[PDB]
Amino acid sequence: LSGAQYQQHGRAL
Repeated sequence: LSGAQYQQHGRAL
């Protein structure tokens, strides 16, 4: 699995 693009927008983290 690859969960990227969700931790490069810093929408909350």
